[PDB]
Amino acid sequence: APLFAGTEHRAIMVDSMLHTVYRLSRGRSLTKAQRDVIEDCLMALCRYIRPSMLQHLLRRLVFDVPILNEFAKMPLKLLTNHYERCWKYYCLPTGWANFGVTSEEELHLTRKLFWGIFDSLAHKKYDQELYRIAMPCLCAIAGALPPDYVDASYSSKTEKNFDPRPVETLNVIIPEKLDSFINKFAEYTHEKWAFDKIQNNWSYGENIDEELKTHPMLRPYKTFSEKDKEIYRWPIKESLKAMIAWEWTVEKAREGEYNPQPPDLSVVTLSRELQAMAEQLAENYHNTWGRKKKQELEAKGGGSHPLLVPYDTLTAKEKARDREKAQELLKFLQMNGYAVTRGLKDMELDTSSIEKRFAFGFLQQLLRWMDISQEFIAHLEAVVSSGRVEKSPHEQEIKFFAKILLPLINQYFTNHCLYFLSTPAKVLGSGGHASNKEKEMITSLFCKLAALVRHRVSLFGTDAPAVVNCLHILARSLDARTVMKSGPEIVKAGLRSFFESASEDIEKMVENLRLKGVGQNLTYTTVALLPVLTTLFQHIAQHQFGDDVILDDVQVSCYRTLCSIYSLGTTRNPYVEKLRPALGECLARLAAAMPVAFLEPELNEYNACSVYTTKSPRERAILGLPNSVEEMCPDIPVLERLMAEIGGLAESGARYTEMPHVIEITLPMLCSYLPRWWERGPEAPPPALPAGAPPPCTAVTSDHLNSLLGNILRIIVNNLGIDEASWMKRLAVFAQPIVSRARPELLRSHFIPTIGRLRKRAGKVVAEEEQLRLEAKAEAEEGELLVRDEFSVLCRDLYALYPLLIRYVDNNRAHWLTEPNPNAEELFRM
Amino acid sequence: LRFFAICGLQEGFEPFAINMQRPVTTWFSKSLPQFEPVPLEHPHYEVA
Repeated sequence: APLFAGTEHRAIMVDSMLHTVYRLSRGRSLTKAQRDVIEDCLMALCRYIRPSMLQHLLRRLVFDVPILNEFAKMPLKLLTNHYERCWKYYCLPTGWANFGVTSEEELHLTRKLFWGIFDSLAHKKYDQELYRIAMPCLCAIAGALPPDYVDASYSSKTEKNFDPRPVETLNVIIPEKLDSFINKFAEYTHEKWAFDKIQNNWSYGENIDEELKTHPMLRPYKTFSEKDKEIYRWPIKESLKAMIAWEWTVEKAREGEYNPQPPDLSVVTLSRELQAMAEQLAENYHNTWGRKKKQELEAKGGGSHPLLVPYDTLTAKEKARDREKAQELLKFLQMNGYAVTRGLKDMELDTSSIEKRFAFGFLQQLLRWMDISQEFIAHLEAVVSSGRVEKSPHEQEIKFFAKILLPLINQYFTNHCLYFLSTPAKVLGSGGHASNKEKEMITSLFCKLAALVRHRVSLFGTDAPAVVNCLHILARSLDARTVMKSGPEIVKAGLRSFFESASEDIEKMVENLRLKGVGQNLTYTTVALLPVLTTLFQHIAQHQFGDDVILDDVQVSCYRTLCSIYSLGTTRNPYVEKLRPALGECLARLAAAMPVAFLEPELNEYNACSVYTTKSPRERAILGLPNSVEEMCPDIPVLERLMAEIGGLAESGARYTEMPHVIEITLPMLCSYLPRWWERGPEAPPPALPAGAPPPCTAVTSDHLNSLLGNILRIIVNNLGIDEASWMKRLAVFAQPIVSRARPELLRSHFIPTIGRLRKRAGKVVAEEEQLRLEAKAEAEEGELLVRDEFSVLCRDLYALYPLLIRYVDNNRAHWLTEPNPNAEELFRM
Repeated sequence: LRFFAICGLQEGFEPFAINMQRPVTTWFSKSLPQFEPVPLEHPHYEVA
């Protein structure tokens, strides 16, 4: 098989070999071992043949696979491997290196394959192996398809062994005006054949011999015999007969219009509707040809014609073959005045290239399945509550949604994340950007899925992790800024309702924690809400969407969530002890994303994003908003008070047992609050200052960050050496961002003594380990365990403090090297 | 050099033209079309 790479010269032979091997695989009376051998051969060949040469095999599979019968298990694996290997050839606009770029027909076949498999699997009864095999194939095809690919031959008809059946053309009747056109088009087409004869230099000879280059029937239509006139008309008779059989209203308005004198046809160009008219007419001509070919197959007892496929499958050139004749007929109809009207069912997508984009249809189907999910989840909840039901009439729907859609959604939106976050101003992906409609549909999907899973984690059971992962992916792929700035009120209301429901659930959880509803809330908030809310806030903060997303009602919900989590500080219950880390992380992300300086309410009048500034004082009374921002909720101290308390505690040397709330909630909140408001407060790069910038709404300088870092280091030093401290790593990770603004004096003030203590401890442990060697083989084991424990705690302290030190060095190595520093030399020594 | 001391000097990299008594000569890609013999291995054109 490896030798087949680069065999483009013998392309026909290679294609025939692939077709023959596939037909052998789809063979009866074959042992299992024989079938396995054939399948292995096919996969090995396709693993090396160039992607362009597999177009015809893909064409065959587009017809065979959608059936999803037993013989579709291997084709599905073949397609999975093919698309996983050649995704670039189809996705990237440039294409794969040295292989080229996909063609429009290949992309059309890929879309048809995806939708056929999806539709069949939707109505297919659940089968473990079939699903386990089909899901990866769907993921691969979806990942290969470009998100914004628009199908040129898009149609809404979605109509349908291969079927060669044409319509009841000879059955239906024909108008006499259409018969007159039959005669006229006989004139035109006979003259065109004679014109091509002239191009070939064919004379009016005694016979049609091509070698003699003569025509025996080259006469003006009058002499051109009546019987031969009828024969030449017969194709036109059948064509117009099928036209009528389709209920295609033919309306004549104008009149129709040896030496060939064929009325030139190219003068007018078929419109869009006329173009598809003649495309489907060519397809029916091919269908009559296929009825004849099926008669031939019946006579032969078998066989398969190479072009025994539908028009859409047929590539352009073979399409073009019958396209010429069909369009010629339609075009002469138009000239002679027979303005036939079809009345399609596809104009509903007039223009709407956005609607034709692949991601558009995929998201529409996803939303519809979310609706179906709402129905069957309501039914399942009702039956669980009362009247046990085990038949589960939506069992197939449940299995499909939980075994296909969730892995699909997850993979698709993990891959095409950049496309959905790109904007016309800033394209941050390879190429292309999601339209506003797609951005809104993805938000609707996220909100609907969150609502579906709300207070229903148990119902999904083992698929709850999958639902949570899908929510994570969608949140990371959400374009909240665009959706909120310009989006339908329905989508905006969905997002606002998500935030409000999250705030309410958090409030109920916190009140319960301080002391089936209770358990349901606890297991839902701890498993789905808090992680998803944390991811959403992190995404908003990272993409700087806070100023545009978190406003008005969203701002109120964020206030409630934030200061409820904070108010959960006085409690000392073991559940609180266990849940503090996640709550602190959520608070840190929310403090990073919140566009209002909640710790500095005295300067809120300078904030342009504050609800007190946006909503007029006449407003904010319709809601429950207090009169002054200070009363939004007072439990949280101001920035000055928080800094003073943290400094005082660090100096006093309190331990984690005496400061559990601080270390796990307040410090992580501050390590995200200070970096965000430093850039927007004074002592920040003023590029936009000249436009009469109003005074900053915050007072954060580098002094705040330096003091906070010093206090964090003091706290870690005070808790150095303790037997159990898992919060050290979390605190270091949360503190990392604030180190970029550390001042030079921090080195000598804090870092030198800390690393000095660490080095001293390392020396002590090494000395003990040395004496352990002198000790014998019996007491050494206990001593070995002792020194093991000491080295473990030392390594914990090192892995807690060094990452902070590394960032400090990175931000000061240049200065240290430019100007020699004895303190830096001492740090190097340590 | 503006950042050689900061990164590269200690790692042991020498400036490219460190001990050259003359500036290093440079060539540039001139976009003036010129006639040249058809390459013997040109992928697309062959002269017999």
